[PDB]
Amino acid sequence: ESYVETELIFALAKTNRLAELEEFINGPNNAHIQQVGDRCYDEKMYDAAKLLYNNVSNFGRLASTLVHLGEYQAAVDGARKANSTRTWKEVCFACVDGKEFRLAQMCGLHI
Amino acid sequence: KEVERICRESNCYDPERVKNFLKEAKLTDQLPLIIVCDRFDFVHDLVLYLYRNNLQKYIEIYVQKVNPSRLPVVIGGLLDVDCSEDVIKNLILVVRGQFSTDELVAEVEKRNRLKLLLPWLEARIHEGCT
Repeated sequence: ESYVETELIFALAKTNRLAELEEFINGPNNAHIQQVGDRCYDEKMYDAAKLLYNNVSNFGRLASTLVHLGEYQAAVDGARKANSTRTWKEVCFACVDGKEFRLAQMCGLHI
Repeated sequence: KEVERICRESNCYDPERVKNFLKEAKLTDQLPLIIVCDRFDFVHDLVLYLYRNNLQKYIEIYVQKVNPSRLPVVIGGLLDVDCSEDVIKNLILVVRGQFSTDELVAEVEKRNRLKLLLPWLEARIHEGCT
């Protein structure tokens, strides 16, 4: 049953049982990421939806969830392919209105 | 000859549990899915998954001969599933059925990369129109 898979992996996130969950993904999950792949970062139980959006290749969403996750190096590493201006312009105007010049001018490669 | 026969014909299933079945019906020559899945439009996810396992021409030939009409939308799916370009280019270059450059430009502008379509560019700008 797909639903029991979805809720199971969501609970594995709930009980933060990471490695086992991820190696399970090597099994034919047929589950619903972007539903539970959403539910994780929705619960903000971060560092978990990361692996999900990776192994199911959830570009833009994986990058945004990386940013929200506290991940920023790998976030830009994926966004350079994604090129979604979202976090770019976020940091950009945050520093511009703040009259700053480091983070905005660093991430400004996507303008 | 029998099975996807009714998949074209009959439409009284749950085509979603059905399509679910398809997904789970590992039978290695599926093209009723190319019919009913898009009959109820699970097609981004569909083709997504497809190439994910793999996809070569099957939706392509479906939208080729079965139905050129869904070209633009599947085109959008293609670039949302983030894939290559020369195939649909040739598709436009090869005889196309029903299609407007005015939706192609909008979709690819959403995609931001209109770069090549010189055949259909000729089609558009030679109407009094890039």
